[PDB]
Amino acid sequence: LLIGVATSSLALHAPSQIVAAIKSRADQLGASVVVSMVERSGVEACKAAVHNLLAQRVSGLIINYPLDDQDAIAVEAACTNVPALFLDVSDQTPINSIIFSHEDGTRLGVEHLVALGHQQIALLAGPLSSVSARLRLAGWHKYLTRNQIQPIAEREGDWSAMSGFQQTMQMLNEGIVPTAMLVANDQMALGAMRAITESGLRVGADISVVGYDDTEDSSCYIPPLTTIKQDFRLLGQTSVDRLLQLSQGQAVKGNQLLPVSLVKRKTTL
Amino acid sequence: LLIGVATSSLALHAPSQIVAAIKSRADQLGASVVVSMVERSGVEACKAAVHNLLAQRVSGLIINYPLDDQDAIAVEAACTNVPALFLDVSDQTPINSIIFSHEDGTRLGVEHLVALGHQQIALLAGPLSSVSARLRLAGWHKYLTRNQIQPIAEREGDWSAMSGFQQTMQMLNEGIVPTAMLVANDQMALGAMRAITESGLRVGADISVVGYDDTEDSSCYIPPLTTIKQDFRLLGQTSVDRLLQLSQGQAVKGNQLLPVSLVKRKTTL
Ligand SMILES: CC(C)S[C@@H]1O[C@H](CO)[C@H](O)[C@H](O)[C@H]1O
Ligand SMILES: CC(C)S[C@@H]1O[C@H](CO)[C@H](O)[C@H](O)[C@H]1O
Repeated sequence: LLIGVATSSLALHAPSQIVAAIKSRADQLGASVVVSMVERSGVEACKAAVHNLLAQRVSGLIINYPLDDQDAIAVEAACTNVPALFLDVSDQTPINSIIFSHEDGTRLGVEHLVALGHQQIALLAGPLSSVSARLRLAGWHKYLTRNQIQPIAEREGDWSAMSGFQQTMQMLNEGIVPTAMLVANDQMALGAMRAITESGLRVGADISVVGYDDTEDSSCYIPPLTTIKQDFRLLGQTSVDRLLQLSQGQAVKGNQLLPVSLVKRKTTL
Repeated sequence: LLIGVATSSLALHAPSQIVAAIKSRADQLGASVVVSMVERSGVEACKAAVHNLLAQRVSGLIINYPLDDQDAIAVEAACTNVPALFLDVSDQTPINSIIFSHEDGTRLGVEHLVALGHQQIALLAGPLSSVSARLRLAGWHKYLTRNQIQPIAEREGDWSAMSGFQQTMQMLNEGIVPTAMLVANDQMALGAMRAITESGLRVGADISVVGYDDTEDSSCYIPPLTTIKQDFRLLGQTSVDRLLQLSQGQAVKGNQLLPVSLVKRKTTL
């Protein structure tokens, strides 16, 4: 009944929604939630957060923070026996984890653009320090290669809208104009959509955009953003229930994958 | 040492940025931060959070949660002997508080639009359960009335983009068509800008928009959003500094007003 959440920056909209979805499940169950924010990137920042949560005697940890394989294991060891569930890891890491299907996410975005007839596709990845950014990049490569398509550009942002603006602007100023972009989050897609629009092009007709997350604002971007919905409500419910199953010792104990879906809006065409 | 933050929903961009700005400054000083999220709405929810935080034995409280005068006073009494700082209150309450100048935010928005020759001004307020949304509405009224202008419409959203979209579409479908709108946050302004655009009109030239907060995304809206910037970095730094001063026994004891500024971008003309 006291869950600690260690989270990547709350300035990013997906972690804030996840935190809210966690609380909201914990509220149903009578559980309290404490949140500690991880001080930029690395296993040492994440361990720091974990100790600060254990410093208030949480009975369970939800770690929503990107950890490379060995890092996740270092972090799991430091959770010293207190139930810990990881939310931003590869499904290959031998720890308790609930992740969204990157295979599906990436397949859907790729297959959607392929069905729409795009052949000039650019990739705007998240920062490759993030395991989840890398999984989505890898997935786009997998499905594009299956489709016998190579991206015409692939860039890397930092998940923020401005990084999406800068990367898309620099891609465009290089003379590289895809007819569609697969973007690794909705915040970066917002930025890319601004780059596109300010370059005198129409989002959708000239450069379609597929985002990732369906974070809350996305239905009201201009135009509303076609995207890979990851249900953070489901993530919150699921992880809280699982955490509590763990602290009562009769839980599933590796990875679970949650499904995702494609929300068709107005930025594809 | 250990800063407990009680915060309204982190799913809204401004409380997230404020929480990130708090951590930022506390990281500079060596302090830890834990965050309790406040459940739904009202003083009883906020009091629980404060008691969650007290039970973690935090050495200092930052309450970023909208509290009308008497609810604020009730919450402050609930803080026991632990230094508490309120960020979402009016400056009339005899508690420790650091708030942005709503007088200046509203004046700035109103004067900017009047200065631009606008006479048909619609107001999109935050939810009126929020003391700060009421303070902004009140300031808009004050400065419009000074200018002997009556708003041609006034509506209420819930701080989300979609509320901004729903309210502005409802407005325009009623045949109420302003030449400018003062919106109580950037998220709703995003929705308002979507509504205006999808109604066949040009944000800026047809219907100018002023948002509120300068939250991170807004430099990337389409077109980028003219807004009342509230420096959450500043808020973070000032509130952590003042909390640790108070922690000792040597700080300013009442309200501090932080300045705000008008950031002119592309949504006014
Ligand atoms: C549970 C995560 C893989 S979701 C991941 O979180 C990131 C922050 O690390 C960014 O917010 C991305 O937009 C989001 O998809
Ligand atoms: C310090 C706060 C009054 S800023 C306030 O927070 C609100 C949520 O309570 C919304 O996020 C608004 O956009 C923001 O201006």
